[PDB]
Amino acid sequence: NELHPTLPTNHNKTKLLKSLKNTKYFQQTTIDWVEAGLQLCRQGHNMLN
Amino acid sequence: DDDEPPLSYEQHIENIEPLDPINLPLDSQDDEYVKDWLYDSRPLEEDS
Amino acid sequence: FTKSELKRRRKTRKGDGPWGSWSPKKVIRNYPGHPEGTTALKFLPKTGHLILSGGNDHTIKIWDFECLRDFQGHNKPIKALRFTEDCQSFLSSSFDRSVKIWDTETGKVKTRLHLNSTPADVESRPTNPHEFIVGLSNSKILHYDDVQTYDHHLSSILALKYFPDGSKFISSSEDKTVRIWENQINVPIKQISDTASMPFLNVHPNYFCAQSMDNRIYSFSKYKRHPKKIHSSAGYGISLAFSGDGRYICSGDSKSRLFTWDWNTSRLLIPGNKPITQVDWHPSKVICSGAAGKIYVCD
Amino acid sequence: MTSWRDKSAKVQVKESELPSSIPAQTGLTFNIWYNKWSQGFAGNTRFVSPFALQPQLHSGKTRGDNDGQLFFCLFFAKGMCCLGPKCEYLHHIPDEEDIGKLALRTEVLDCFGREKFADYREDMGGIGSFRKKNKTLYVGGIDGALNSKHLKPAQIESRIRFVFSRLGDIDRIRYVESKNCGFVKFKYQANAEFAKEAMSNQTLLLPSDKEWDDRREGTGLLVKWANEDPDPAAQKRLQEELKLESLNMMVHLINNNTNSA
Amino acid sequence: MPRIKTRRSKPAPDGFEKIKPTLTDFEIQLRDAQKDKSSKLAAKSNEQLWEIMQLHHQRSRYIYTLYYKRKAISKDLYDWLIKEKYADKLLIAKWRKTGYEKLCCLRCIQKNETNNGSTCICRVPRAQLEEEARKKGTQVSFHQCVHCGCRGCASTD
Amino acid sequence: LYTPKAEMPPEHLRKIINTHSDMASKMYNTDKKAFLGALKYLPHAILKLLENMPHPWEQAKEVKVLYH
Amino acid sequence: HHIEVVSKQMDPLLPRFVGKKARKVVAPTENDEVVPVLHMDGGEADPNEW
Ligand SMILES: [Zn+2]
Ligand SMILES: [Zn+2]
Ligand SMILES: [Zn+2]
Ligand SMILES: [Zn+2]
Repeated sequence: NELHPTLPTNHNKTKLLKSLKNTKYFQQTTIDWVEAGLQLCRQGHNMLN
Repeated sequence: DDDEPPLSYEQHIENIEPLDPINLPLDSQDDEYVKDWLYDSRPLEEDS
Repeated sequence: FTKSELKRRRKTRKGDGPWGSWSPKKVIRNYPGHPEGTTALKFLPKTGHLILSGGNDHTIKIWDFECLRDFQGHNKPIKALRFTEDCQSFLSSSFDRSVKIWDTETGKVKTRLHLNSTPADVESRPTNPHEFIVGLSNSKILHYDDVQTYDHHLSSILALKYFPDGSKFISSSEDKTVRIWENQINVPIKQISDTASMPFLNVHPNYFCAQSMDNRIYSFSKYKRHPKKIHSSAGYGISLAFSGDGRYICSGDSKSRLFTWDWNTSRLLIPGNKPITQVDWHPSKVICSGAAGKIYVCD
Repeated sequence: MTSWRDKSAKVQVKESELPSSIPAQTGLTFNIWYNKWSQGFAGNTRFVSPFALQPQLHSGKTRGDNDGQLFFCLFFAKGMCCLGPKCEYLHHIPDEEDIGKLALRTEVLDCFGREKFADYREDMGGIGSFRKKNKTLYVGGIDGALNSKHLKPAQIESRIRFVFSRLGDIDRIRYVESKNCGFVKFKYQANAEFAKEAMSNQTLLLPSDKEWDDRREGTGLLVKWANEDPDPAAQKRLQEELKLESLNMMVHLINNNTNSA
Repeated sequence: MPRIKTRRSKPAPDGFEKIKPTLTDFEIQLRDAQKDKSSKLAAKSNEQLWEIMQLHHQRSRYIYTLYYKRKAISKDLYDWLIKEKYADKLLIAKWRKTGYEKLCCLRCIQKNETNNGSTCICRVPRAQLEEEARKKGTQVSFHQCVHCGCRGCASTD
Repeated sequence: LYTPKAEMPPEHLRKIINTHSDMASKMYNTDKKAFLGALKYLPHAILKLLENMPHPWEQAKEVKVLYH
Repeated sequence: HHIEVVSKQMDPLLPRFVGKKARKVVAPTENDEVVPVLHMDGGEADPNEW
């Protein structure tokens, strides 16, 4: 890792969570962590099935 | 088990007292400057 | 618009605002209060507001679908209870070898039915017959005028049902034969012996009857389950509910016979005590009587 | 007015009384994307509709009457609408005032708002084509709808005349005893589109009938779009009404050139 | 600081036991509203999401009228109710503004959610909607907004 | 002309996920494409969940979420 | 009619370009003018050597 540095490019201004926040199709709240883990297991099961 | 679904947060998890976490007892005369805020979620978050 | 007008026009809204206008099965509740195990449940057809439940303590407690009233007057355990549709009369039958009529108006015993040899286990009432059918360990169906005794299969009759058209009386016994009865001739119309002790029967509200045995539940005009070890109720949707001695509650669709869901009720504050003794459905709700002494409502 | 505008629309089916969204099981496992059954042999998969439109009973003012809705409620026609007077779409039989609002809109889509198609479906069912202004319905499946009652030949036609007359103005009704099917032609296309969805999968049992308790067990009757009438007694009628439509349009069209000059 | 009573969480101040039966009734209605009542209509399913946004508004109006209007609870209790998520900090922060007195919710004023750079139509006064529909000769076609089923949050009505 | 994101209640998310258990109606045909077109974004949701995992000295942890 | 043309805010999860499929199209040829094949006339004598 020290011998081969991979430097980050500066023009990457579009992050994923920031550009989805700008869309009307994503809303925001605060929930528990274990609640958000159980949703992502339920959602990710619903995706693959 | 893989047959039972992931049980819902609200019917099962949210109603119960959690449990004690892993916390060292933090002797008061030797650790008095950190013992009030060491095991917070974000320590000293609202201290200006 | 003026401020006094806008103050007046905002009082036209039905609510206060901002929302005022300008224009499977699960256990919902449990009920306590029965001293001993509740054998049978009866529902009022006219409104569905109250349930009359028999108990092993011999008292009949009327429960609002709170405790409205208590009906005593039997010496022995009540094994069946029936509520008439045309008449405001309740027919209860117990282990005291008597079928006692109840006037719902005054809450007093009006009549007692006689001549049963041994304890009555069943009562069925049609509005159109103006007759009551009582069956027992006597093994013979008695047609009582509110007259005909049906000499029957040898063994004790577990359940009885009554329908308006022909093959009116349906009988089930511990010998595992189910008979369709022609009451006018007083002989059997048909004998169905496909059961291998029939513990329950429910009439679909399709002109058909569900027949329940220890391991197999069949429908006569076959349901697939694992071993369920012994009451049946038919919802109007066509769903079929099966009680289990193991506390497992087997729900099935009657058209396909596939069992969609199985659930086990929590016992109480012994393990063997949790069966479902009897179950019924309102005229979207399921009312079930446990032998431990609790009535649980299912939504 | 007295039948429709006096009252409000009423809830036909309670939302708990609505049918289950999963179909009747004709397979081994249920498919979640395509809401159907997969590992199955076959099935007729057509059943008698449990619900029916009582037209003089259920019609009334709705939310879409006050909003200026152009489009009729689909589940009003099926007798299944759970919203009742809170529903965004209209709850009444199409009238000359209603179809005159739809006159710009009827060219591409039906009275229910559903978009029409280039060519017809293979079995002449569905919504319809915009290339043909078809106003005639194929009433089929009468044997299943009757529940197999013999019913004579004239009586089956009389039942078709009674039910489809409540659904709008009728041009003609022809029943064919040999083919065991009827052909109902309406004055407007919007009444044919309404009566197609209204009488799809229905019965003709007329409850004084013995079967009325077994109306659900049957197959149901097919109302699909009709083909062209092959006889030259009616073919010559078609070019005559197309001639009269053409002369009524040329008078309208020379006035457009009169304004244009 | 969370919703869950953890051991990092601070015990409630003095006036909490008087208002706790009123806040429990909002809490059991929100548990009955999230109950997964299976409904096949999209017109009915968002109407069940509309009932939650009403109960979130009404639980926050109650804590707003205790502290700001009638001054019935202390500031230390009111800060505890915000940190324990009993009250919406940023929706109460709009009720203090002049045009946003009876504000429907924070979503119905977002200029970025809408296709225009506009608020929801339930922010518009009803007398304005009656006037524009009077010129068209029709009744007003708005009944309930799609975000939370409001019927007018404008402070004048 | 930028106001920040509106901070929905927790139950609003909770009702949606309970409602999308049995997606059998015709109304869910658009939402099934949303479940299917989100699968490429799912590894990013696992990285954000596992990095915010509670440390052993915490009973519970409230995290700020973004949801479709 | 002066008509403002705007774009809809696309759902990042629904597939953009809903009418876009991988289908195959045969194309007709637009032949309005004939192109003259401008050869020269005809050293055309040849034995059976080829
Ligand atoms: Zn409707
Ligand atoms: Zn609003
Ligand atoms: Zn709002
Ligand atoms: Zn709004």
